[PDB]
Amino acid sequence: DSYLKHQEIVLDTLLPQTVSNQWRINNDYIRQTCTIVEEMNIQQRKQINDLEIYRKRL
Amino acid sequence: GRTSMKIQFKTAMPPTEVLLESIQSKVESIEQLQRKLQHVQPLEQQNNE
Repeated sequence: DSYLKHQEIVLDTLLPQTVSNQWRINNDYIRQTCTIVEEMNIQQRKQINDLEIYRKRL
Repeated sequence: GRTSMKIQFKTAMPPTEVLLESIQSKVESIEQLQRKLQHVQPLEQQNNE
């Protein structure tokens, strides 16, 4: 019965190690998403500016 | 054999029920722990995946 408790705890340690590295990968992705999403926002604003600018010139 | 069957199986039933009383509790202890491996494994794979 004691052996089975040593066997069990080992599995749940790996559950945490996987849990941490899985959340750690997603954590890095998050920053990337927010980096570019801003850059795309910057692009679209500039896009709309030209769109009306070119009209108001003509 | 009927003497043996009587003598032996009465001893067996006493040894069994004495063990069972002590060991059915420890079986449940050991068997409910086994079920924890089967869930500790199934989560392990989904996290690895």
